[PDB]
Amino acid sequence: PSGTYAGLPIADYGDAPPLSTKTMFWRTSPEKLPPGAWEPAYLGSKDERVDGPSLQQVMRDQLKPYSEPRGLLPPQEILDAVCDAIENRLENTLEPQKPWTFKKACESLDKNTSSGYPYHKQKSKDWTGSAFIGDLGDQATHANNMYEMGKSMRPIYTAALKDELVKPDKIYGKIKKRLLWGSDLGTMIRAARAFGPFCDALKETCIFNPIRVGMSMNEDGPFIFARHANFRYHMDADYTRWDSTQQRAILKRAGDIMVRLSPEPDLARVVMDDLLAPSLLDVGDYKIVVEEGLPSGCPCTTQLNSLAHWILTLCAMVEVTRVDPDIVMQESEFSFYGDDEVVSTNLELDMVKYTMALRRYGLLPTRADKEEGPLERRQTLQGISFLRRAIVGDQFGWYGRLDRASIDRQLLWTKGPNHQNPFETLPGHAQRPSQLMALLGEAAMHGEKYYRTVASRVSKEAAQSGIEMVVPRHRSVLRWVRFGT
Amino acid sequence: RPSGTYAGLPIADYGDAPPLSTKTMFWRTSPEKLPPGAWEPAYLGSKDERVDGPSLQQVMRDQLKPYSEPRGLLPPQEILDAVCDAIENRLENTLEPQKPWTFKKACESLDKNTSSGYPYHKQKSKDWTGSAFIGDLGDQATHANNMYEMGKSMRPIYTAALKDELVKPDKIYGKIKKRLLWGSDLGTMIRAARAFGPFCDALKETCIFNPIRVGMSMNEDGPFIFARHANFRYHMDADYTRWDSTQQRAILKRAGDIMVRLSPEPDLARVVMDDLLAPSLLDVGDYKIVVEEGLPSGCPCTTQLNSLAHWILTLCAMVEVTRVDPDIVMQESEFSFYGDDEVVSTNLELDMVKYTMALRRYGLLPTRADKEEGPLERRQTLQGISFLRRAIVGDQFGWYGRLDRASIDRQLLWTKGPNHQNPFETLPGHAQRPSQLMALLGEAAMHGEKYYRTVASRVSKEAAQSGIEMVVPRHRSVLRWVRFGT
Amino acid sequence: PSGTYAGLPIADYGDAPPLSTKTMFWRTSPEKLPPGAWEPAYLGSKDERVDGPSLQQVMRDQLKPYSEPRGLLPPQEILDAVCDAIENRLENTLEPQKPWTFKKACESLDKNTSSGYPYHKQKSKDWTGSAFIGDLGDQATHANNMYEMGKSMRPIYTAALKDELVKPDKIYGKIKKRLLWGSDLGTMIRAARAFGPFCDALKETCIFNPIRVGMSMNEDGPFIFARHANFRYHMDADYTRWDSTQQRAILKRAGDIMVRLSPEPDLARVVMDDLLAPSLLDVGDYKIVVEEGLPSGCPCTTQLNSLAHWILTLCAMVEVTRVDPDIVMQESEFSFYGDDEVVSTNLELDMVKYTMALRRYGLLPTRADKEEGPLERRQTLQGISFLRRAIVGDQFGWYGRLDRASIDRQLLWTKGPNHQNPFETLPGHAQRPSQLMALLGEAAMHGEKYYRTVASRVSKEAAQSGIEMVVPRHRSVLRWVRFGT
Repeated sequence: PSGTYAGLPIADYGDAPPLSTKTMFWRTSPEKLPPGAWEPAYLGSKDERVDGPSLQQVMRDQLKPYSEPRGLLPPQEILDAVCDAIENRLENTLEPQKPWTFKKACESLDKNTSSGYPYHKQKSKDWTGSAFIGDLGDQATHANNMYEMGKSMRPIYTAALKDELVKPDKIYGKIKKRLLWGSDLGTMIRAARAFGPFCDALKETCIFNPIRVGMSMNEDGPFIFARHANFRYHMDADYTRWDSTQQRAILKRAGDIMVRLSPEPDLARVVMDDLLAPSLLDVGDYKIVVEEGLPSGCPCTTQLNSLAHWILTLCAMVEVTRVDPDIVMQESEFSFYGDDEVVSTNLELDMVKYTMALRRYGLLPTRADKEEGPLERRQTLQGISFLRRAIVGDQFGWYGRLDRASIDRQLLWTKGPNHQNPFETLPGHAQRPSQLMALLGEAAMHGEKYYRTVASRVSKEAAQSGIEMVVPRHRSVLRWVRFGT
Repeated sequence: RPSGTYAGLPIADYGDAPPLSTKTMFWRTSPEKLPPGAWEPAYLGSKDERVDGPSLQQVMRDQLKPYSEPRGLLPPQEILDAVCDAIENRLENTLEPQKPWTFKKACESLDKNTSSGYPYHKQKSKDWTGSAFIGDLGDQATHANNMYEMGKSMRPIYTAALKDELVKPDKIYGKIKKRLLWGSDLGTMIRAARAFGPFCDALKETCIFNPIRVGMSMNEDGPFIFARHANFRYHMDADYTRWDSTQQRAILKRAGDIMVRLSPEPDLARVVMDDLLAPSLLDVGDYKIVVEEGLPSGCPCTTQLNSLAHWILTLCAMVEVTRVDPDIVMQESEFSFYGDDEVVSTNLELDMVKYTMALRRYGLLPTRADKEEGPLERRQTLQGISFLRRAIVGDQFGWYGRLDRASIDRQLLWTKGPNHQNPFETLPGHAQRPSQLMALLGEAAMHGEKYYRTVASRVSKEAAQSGIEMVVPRHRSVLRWVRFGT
Repeated sequence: PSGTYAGLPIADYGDAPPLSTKTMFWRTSPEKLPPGAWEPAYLGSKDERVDGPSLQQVMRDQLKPYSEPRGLLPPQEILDAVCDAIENRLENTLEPQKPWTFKKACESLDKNTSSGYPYHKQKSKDWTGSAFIGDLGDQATHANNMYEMGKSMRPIYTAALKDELVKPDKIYGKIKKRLLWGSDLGTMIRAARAFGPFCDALKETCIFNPIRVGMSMNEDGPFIFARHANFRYHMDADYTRWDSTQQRAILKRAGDIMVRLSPEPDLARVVMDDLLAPSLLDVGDYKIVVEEGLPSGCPCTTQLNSLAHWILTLCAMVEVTRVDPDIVMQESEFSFYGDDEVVSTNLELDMVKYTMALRRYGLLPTRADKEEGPLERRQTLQGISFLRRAIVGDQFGWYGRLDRASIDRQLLWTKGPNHQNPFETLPGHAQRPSQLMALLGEAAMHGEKYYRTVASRVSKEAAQSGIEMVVPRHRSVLRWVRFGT
């Protein structure tokens, strides 16, 4: 077969199961949902709420970017300098690790999610609680032999559509649903082993270096935010379709680093060379080839993507200021989490030329709160968000706070088993407490008035659920929330 | 679909059940002759080299007669209402509110050596990792769990069996009788165990102060329990024939009503409880039949729910006859239930003629113990009544339960081992009977020196040819160990 | 079907999957292997070191001697004399065991190794760190019942060819490759239950009783060899094709002893009687019938085999010396591990008559470690070997030292995943901390000079390497190996 499907080559028939039609989200009251209330994404024909296109269609629209012409590399000379700085920096900061055994590679894998090609099994189905058996034991078995023999395996990605809460517009307007990349089990265990050591280190380092993954918001926010705060100029950028705009060239460079700084370089070189080679994506009707943009199924995926964000940010910064990348790194503080950034700096940076330099790499930043570039840069770290918490400073120090609407949305809905109609209500949801408490916390940070507003809504539910809830005093949470513990 | 009848009951579908077992677990302990009138394992079907008899399938038909017999009468509505509230209060006051059971804890609570039942009919340990169910029993449970959380309903499929146990020779050589077993679907097994395990646990904890003794130790809780009965003048053991099959779903619901209301998840437990009591589906080889009535004895909860009904049926009779409100009867009586097994102790001056009627009128079948005839007798001693198949005995040291010598003797003549076709076949040394062997001494020593010494005869020999050897204890020495423990 | 495979009757169709065309060995340097260097054994039609006969054919070659006319029985009057003596000695040494549970037996098994007939799954594929489930589970259950019930089962042995390093000739001359019998899990656990107590007894008296199975060369060596040194004359006796040349009649004699010292003898009788009954072997296309020779699959067999050995040897000595076997055995110290023997004795033994006896039994000693015989004996314990170690006569006592040439190899080759070409290099190995150490300590005992040339090789084998380890001093490590712990 061959084969132009959604702008991209065809290679084979798809072994993809048909796109999930049911959602995990459940309204907690039966009340008339407030106007403009976020909602579970489009569900398909079956979705009673609206009459939108096929899920198969929605997926096509999502593939569009991955065939849009790639932008230009950063000037080769500068790129070399940044890769090497980022490397050199890590070399000095990252602690050499023990290699990961098949056991720990398999131990690490989320057993609640799908094995993907070809068994498309929920991983738990084949897990002893130590190693993998049966169908998946054997895929893993072989994926391990192959990794140890430094031999190559084409990975097969299975596409999906993220079930999440979205603005009503995404539903009753132009229907949009966000694309996923379900890795296969073989590939997962291979990259697990390959770059699980390196990733680990990076998480232990997540306060000292700019890749933030593994960072505790409450526990690390104050310090990380105080750090950015030492710097004169702050900025946000709001990349849209970051993932599908990545150049594989750059990804190779991030991979170059990851390999170098992983304990089995010889064997990593393969998995990474594998992970980056024109990628096969099963959309159901066909598997297709995607040569560009980020291939996002793998354990290490988000770190490698962060690593590119770093590279890309520096590349422009250095071009613009024209200062040696390591210098900029000592006149700057960075936070990265995939597409998620906060760039702080003492260097006088030209916001026009910076915007121009990235849009030239093919990126699509925007003005974080007014949707327009050049990217403004304020004298105040307050008003940028990171991890959808907003940066805030009082007389005690800095902290990331979740905003009103998000905490509103978290009360209105709750996880549950899969179902087709999201306004349905399950019985007395028992995993409420441990979360419901945190909600209590995060609202304290908005003070008294609002906290009362939540204090009640909390009482309302939790009573008619498990046992009773202690509703602590506003000032008593603030201390548990800000300080501790 | 079908319908149709088998064993006088509508046919709902074809049977997936495997064929009924033709073997037993009881290997004669020794190669000698069996003493005359000796108990022997129940009939093995076609292939029993002991007697010519019908197909096991036939024995099943016999066993299935009662579930199509007309039900007895509901106890006067008012008293029913009255007794259920009184029983609900007792439990409301006596049960430490337990918290909801998770998937994991329910899965953990299952006896993994019994069958999984329909569909796969597999020994449960087979898809068991040590904590979860994988593969086949994985799918069925994980599906069964989802249906629960969501409050959707399932149709339980039960699988029939015939109890393999020692029976009085007469049930083999005269008219053949082997007892009906129900076996729940792992689907229901897990579902009904979330809904009702917290309750069964609660009840379990509360069993020295509550008449439902499911979970008791005869050694530890026996003395207390029995000494508790003796505070009451009159005693009756008033024992039932065909208990399970006489049950009225109507009452069984009231039983269920209570457990649901008393569960950490009423909303969820209700959907599961309705499912159990719904006209039941029993896989009997060739067909699955609709059983509208009696008790659906598959699931975990079952035996608690069963006793709960027995509570409700005894109370109704007492209130119907004495005409004292159910809280006063219960403050004037000590009850002991376990499914069908029962002691009833009360100071109230109950009319035994009038009582039996009410019971029979509810369609129950009480007989004068294994002494034959009445009206049921009442006595002013507790001595002689028995419970969980031990004799209730009282001495200078308090009350206790004493498995009787006839009963001890058989245990000497039979030992459990793998399934096989000939009951008179003997094993080797069988190197795992020290646990069992010890108990026998204990049991014996409570019958005075004469006896224990002649049980010291046998427990000696059968210790020679065995895995290890220890010396036989002194009487007074072991009796103490037996009476006050440990 | 019917009815002749390499000289032996057909009984049924085989179910054995095909033979491994692959090796587990991998080269450590790409450097061209020295002249006359051992290599993994031949791997058939896809093997590239030569074009030779089918593995099928090679195995037929291995099966030839099972059909050979058996040798003769020792004189009845000498046979019982010994056997009754051996048992009485065990009886005077062995601490009585308590019966092995299913639970215990299921634990014993080498979990990393094929299930045999009929699933042919590696055991690990079905275990829970706990018990066998699924397939093997059921198999394990059934057999256990047939045990307790004292009913019988027909073992179904699977045939294979040992992947090992061999003298290069055995690839480029007359291709040979050693036969293995895979037992079936049923017989496995069944024999484990029946005969595990006995083997355990043997384990814990392997210094006082000639059957050294389970011994530690390092911990137990210095005192086993010390007992040997207490005697005037010592002898290699080196046997060709032990297992093939065996006589079931004697295997039954050792069977009888074993069964006599088992906690549950009646249960054990059966298992033995099966083990010893004409063995059914699964050779791929067909199952055939092996009436003679030692059937080697299950647990037990190695102790069974040594026990036979014990008998055969003790026979020759009584045969020749004319002396009551109690006196022989009290003017002598034996060491048997399978076919590996060492016989120390004070009795003047007529070497001509003695050898003759063994051959008459249908045995096949070669010359100690030279060519042609009459077998020969020395006045010194040095020069003899056992468990592939040269016995050494040191001021600190006696020991086992792995020879120079054996070391060179363990440095030349590394075990890895199964592959097609033995000559490839295992891309930047990890697992050597334990194995590297041991060989560094092996070389310790060969003097200060030899240790140096080794140290260096160890180190460039620690070049592209998982752990950046020290070379400890010679003196230090030599202290470490000899003395322990």
